[PDB]
Amino acid sequence: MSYNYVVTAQKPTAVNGCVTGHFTSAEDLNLLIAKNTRLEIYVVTAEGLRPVKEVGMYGKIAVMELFRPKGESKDLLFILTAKYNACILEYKQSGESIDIITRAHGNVQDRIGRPSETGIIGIIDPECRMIGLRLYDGLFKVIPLDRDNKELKAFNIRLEELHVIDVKFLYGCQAPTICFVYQDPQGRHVKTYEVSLREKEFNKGPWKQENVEAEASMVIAVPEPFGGAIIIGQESITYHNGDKYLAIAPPIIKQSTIVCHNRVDPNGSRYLLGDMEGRLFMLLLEKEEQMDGTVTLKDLRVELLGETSIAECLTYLDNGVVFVGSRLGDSQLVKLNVDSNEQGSYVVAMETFTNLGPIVDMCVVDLERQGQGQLVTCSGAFKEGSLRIIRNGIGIHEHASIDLPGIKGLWPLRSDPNRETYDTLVLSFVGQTRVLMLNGEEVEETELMGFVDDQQTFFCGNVAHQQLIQITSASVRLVSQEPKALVSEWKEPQAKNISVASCNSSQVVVAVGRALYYLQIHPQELRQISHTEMEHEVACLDITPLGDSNGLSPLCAIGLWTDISARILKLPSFELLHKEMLGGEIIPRSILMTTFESSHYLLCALGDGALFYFGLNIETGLLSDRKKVTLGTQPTVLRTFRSLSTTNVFACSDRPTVIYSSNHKLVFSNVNLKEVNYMCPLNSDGYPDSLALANNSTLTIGTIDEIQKLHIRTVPLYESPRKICYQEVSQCFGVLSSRIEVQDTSGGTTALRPSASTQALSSSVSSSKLFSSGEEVEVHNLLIIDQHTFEVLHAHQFLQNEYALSLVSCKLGKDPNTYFIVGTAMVYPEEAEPKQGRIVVFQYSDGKLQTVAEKEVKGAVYSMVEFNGKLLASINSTVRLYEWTTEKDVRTECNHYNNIMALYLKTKGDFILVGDLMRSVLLLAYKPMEGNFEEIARDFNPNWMSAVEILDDDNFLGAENAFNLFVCQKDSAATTDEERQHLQEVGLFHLGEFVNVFCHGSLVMQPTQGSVLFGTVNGMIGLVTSLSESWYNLLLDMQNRLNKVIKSVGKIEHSFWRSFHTERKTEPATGFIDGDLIESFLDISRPKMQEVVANREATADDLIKVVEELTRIH
Amino acid sequence: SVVGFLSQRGLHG
Repeated sequence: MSYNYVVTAQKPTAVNGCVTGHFTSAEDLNLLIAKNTRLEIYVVTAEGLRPVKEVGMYGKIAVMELFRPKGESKDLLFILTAKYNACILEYKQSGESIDIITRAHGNVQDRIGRPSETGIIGIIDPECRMIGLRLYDGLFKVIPLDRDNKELKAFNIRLEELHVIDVKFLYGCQAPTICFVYQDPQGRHVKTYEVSLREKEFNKGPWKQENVEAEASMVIAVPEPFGGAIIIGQESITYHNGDKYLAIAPPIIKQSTIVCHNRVDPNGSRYLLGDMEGRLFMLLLEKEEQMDGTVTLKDLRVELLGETSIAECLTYLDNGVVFVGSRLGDSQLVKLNVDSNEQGSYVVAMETFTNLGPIVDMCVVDLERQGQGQLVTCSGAFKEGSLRIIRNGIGIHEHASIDLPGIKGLWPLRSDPNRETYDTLVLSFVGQTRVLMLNGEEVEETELMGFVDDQQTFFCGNVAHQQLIQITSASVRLVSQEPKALVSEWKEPQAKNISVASCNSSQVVVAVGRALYYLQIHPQELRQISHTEMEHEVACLDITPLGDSNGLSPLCAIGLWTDISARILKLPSFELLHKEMLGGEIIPRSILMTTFESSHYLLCALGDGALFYFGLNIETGLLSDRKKVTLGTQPTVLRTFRSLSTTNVFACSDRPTVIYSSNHKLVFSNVNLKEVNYMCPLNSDGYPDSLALANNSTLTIGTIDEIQKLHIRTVPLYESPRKICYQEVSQCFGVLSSRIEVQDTSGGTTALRPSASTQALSSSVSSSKLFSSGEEVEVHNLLIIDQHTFEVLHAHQFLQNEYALSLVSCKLGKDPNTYFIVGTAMVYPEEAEPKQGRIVVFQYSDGKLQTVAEKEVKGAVYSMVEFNGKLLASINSTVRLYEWTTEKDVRTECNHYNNIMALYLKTKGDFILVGDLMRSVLLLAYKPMEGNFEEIARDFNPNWMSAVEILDDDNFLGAENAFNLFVCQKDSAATTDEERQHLQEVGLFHLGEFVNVFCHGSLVMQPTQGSVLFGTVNGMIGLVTSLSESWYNLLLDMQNRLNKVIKSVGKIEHSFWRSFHTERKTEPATGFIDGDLIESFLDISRPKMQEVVANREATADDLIKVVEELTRIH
Repeated sequence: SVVGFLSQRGLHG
C-alpha cells in the first residue's frame, strides 16, 4: 500500500550525445542533440539553430547515428537505448503536422553477457549494409540491414578479445571491415576483421595486428580519399593503414586526455579534438599527390585553438561554427576564426546554453523570504563548476504603490506629441473617471478638457492626428493637443449607452448591444460609417491593424451572449465568415487579435477562468486549434505589453499569467503576483520600460524577467562545488569546494586558474596539528556566500590532503550559536579507504570565521545531520551520535556499527535515522532509554545507494547505482521479531537518472501530500509526492488507458521503460506514477481522449481538469 | 579508494 507520484520539473540538460546530418531534408542541415531521454532536432542557419522537433523517449539514449542506404531520399536515424531498445526513426512532416516515424525496432539485449568496458558502442558500415555493436565482452552483435529486418534481428559473432577499448568500421573496404583497439596482459593492440554476414563469423582484416600505446583510447576512421585509422593515446597520436605508420608526440597534449573528436572536412584533412581540460584542437592531415595516382599522407599535427566548455560531444556545422556538447557544464555554440583574438584563441563563443550539469548537491531557500522556494544547486565540475539559482515563474519589481479600491481599467497617456514617454494614466473607475498627471515619477491627480470625471471611461488609446480620445458610457468624446477642448464628440442617435468600446490609433468600433456602429478620427472630427445588428448581445471586441496595415484594420472578431460564441467578420460591411459555438452558460469576457514574428493570433477568455486561443489568417479567416485552458478562476483580461523584440500578451486573472513564445508557439507561464485586474505597458521619464497593473486596490509599475516557467541565475565557481547549507541568521550560504593543483619544481602545489576560493574576499587555512608522519591533488575549501550578492565572502582552506565531504548549519546542545560543521577525511591513493578525518565546528561572526572546535575521527565522515540538538554523523562504517558539552566540545553518546558503509543519513524529526552504501537502507531509533541506538529494521536487497530520504514515519525513498527509485515501509505483521526486523520494498521504479540529492522543498505556491525534490547527474530536477490509494488507482488505471492511445517513439513499451532493473533483477513498477506520462494526456486530441474513458462516476473532460490540477504541483 | 570512485560517480563519465 505505497503510492507515489514522480514528475520532471526540469528536463535533463546535460548533453550525452549529438550528431549532424540531413534528417529533415536532403538539403537541410540538422543537429541532433541527445540528452537522456530527449531528442532535440534543429536546423542550422546563418543565425544558428532553428529548433524544429523535441521528442522524448522511453529510454536512455546510448547510441545515436545518422545514416542513409541506397535508394533513400534523406538520412535515417538509428537509436539504441540503454535497455537495449534498438530502433530506426524517420522524419515525417505531413505539411504542418510533424512526426517521427519508427521504420524498425526490436530489443537487442541478450540473456548472457556481462556489459563491457567503455560500455555500449554502436557503429555503422559506411556502405550501410549493417550495424555493428558492442554490448558485452566477447560478443559482437550485428544487425544486418535490409528493406525489412523491421524487427532488427541480429546475431552475435564470437570475439577472441575479451576487452575492447574502441571500434569503428574502416573506409575504402571491399568487405565491411571493423577496426578496434583492445587490451590484454602486455599492453594494447590494434586489430582488424572483415565481416561476412553470409556465414556469420569475421574473416581476416586487411592488416596485421600492430601495437598501440598503454593508453590508446580513441579510434578515428578516415573517409575514403585517405582511408586508414587514427589512434589516440596520451601525449601521442598515430595513424595506421596497411604498411603505413605515421606518428607524433606533441607535449602540448600530454597535459590532458583527449575525450572526443569530430571530422570537419568531409575528405577528412581536419578534425576537432576535445580534452578533459576544455581545450580544443585541430588535427591536421597533410595530403600529398602524384599524377595518375591518388593521395598519400606526409604528416599530421595538432594546433591548440582555445577553450570550450568541457566537451563530451563536439560537432562542426556551417562555416567555422561548432556545436559543443557538454555534460559537466554549459553547452555552447562556437565560432572558429582564421585569426586568434587576444591571447591566441582562434575560438569565440557565440551562444551558451544553460546546463544544470551534474547537480552534486542542492537545497531550498526563500531568499526574499516570501512563500515560494527558490532552489540553489552545486553544479558542474572543475572549471565548469558553479551554483545555479532556480525560481518558478516570472516576477516583477514594484516602484510606486497607490491603493485604489476600484480601478476598473487603464490605458497609457503622453501629453507631448514628441517623446515616446507618457505622463498621465487615465483609469476607468467605480462609475467615475480620474486622471493622473505626473511630474515624471511623482503621483498627482487633476483634469483634462473633454474627458468626463463623473462619467465612467471605457477607453483612452493613442489616436493619431494630434488628438486625445475618451470613450465613456454616454459619448465617444474628442480632445486635441492643438485645440485641446471639445474638438468633436459622438453621441448615439437615440440616447443609448455604449456597451463595448474599441478604439484603434486610427479607427473606432463601438457596440451598443447587438448594435454595431463605426466612426473615424479624421482631422479634428468624428465621421460615421456602417451599422449592423447581431443575433444576440455583443460580449467583447478587439481591433488592431495587424501586419500589412498602416492604422486602417482588415477583418475582425466578436464575442456574443446567449448562444455563447465567437465569430469571424470583415470591416465596414460586417460579413460573417466562420464561427465557433463554444459551450457553457458563461460568456467570453475577452477576445484578442495579435502578431509575434510569423503569425496572426486570436484568443478568447471566458468568465470561469479558462481560455481558448486559435490561429487567424489576415486573409482567409477560419478555425485553428481548439484546446481550452485553465488560468484563473476569474474572468481573464488580455492586453499586450512592451518587451524585447517579440512583444507579448499578458493575461489578467487571479492567477496572473504571461503568454510569450515557444518554438513558434506561445509560452504559458506564471507571473509572481497575488492578483492582477488590468494591465498596460509604460515609458515615462521616471518609470520607463515599465508595465502598469492594478488589483482590488493598488496600482503598480515595473519591468519583467526572463520567459520560461523557470528562471535560472548562475554564479560561476571556476571549480567544483560539493555541498551546500543555508545559515540564514548569517544571511549566507556555506559551500564545500574543491580545486585541483599540481606538484611544483619546489615540490608544493600551484593551481591552474583563479578559482572562487583564490579570488575570495578574505581567507583562512587550517592550522590544526592533529597529524604527523605533474602530480595532481585536490584542494578543498569551505566558502561563504553572501545570499544577496553571491560573493565568496570568506574562504577556509583545509589541510594538505583533506577532503571535506559533509556540511551542516545548525544550533547545538544548549549553546545559542548557529554553526557550520564539516566532516572531512585524509585521502591517499595507497589507501583503499581512509582511516583518518575530522569533524570541525565553525562560526561566521561579523565577517569572521572562528574555528570553534575540532574532533579527530578514525575514518572519513561521509555525512552528518543535526539530530535533536545533537550531532549525528556517519564515520566510514560507524554511525555516531555526538553531543555538545557546555564546555563547547563534541563528545560521543553512542554508535551503531552494523553497516557495510554509511553514506547517507536522514531524520524523521523524532528519534528515527536511516541509510547505507551497498545494502539498501536501515532504520534506527535513538533511545531516551539509556540514550542508546536501536536498529529497528532494514531491507535485505542490495542496492548501492546514491541518495536517501524520508517521506514520513514509515516511508523511505531510495535512489541507487542503477537509476532506480524505490520505497520501503515496515511490516504490519504478527510475530514482530523477524517480520519486523525486515522492511519490504513496496514501491519500485526506473527513473533513468542518477540521483545525488533528495530534499523536502517546493518551488511553488504563495490531491497529493508531501513534496521531495531531487537532483541528478544529468540536470534533471524531479519531484516526489505522496498519494491516496484512490488517487493512485484513478491514475494507475489512467496510465494503462493512456499507454494504449500514445504512439511511443521507438515503439517502446512504457512499462518496459519503467521497470525496476539491475544486472540481476527486473520487476515491473509498483506504487509510482509519472505525471510525466499522465501529463501526456493533455497533449492528446479530444478524439483520442474520449477513448481514454469508457468509464463514484466517470466522465470525459472531468479528468482534463484533474490533470491540470496536477501540473500546478510544481 | 572509495573516494576517487565515490566523488566521481557524481560526475558520471
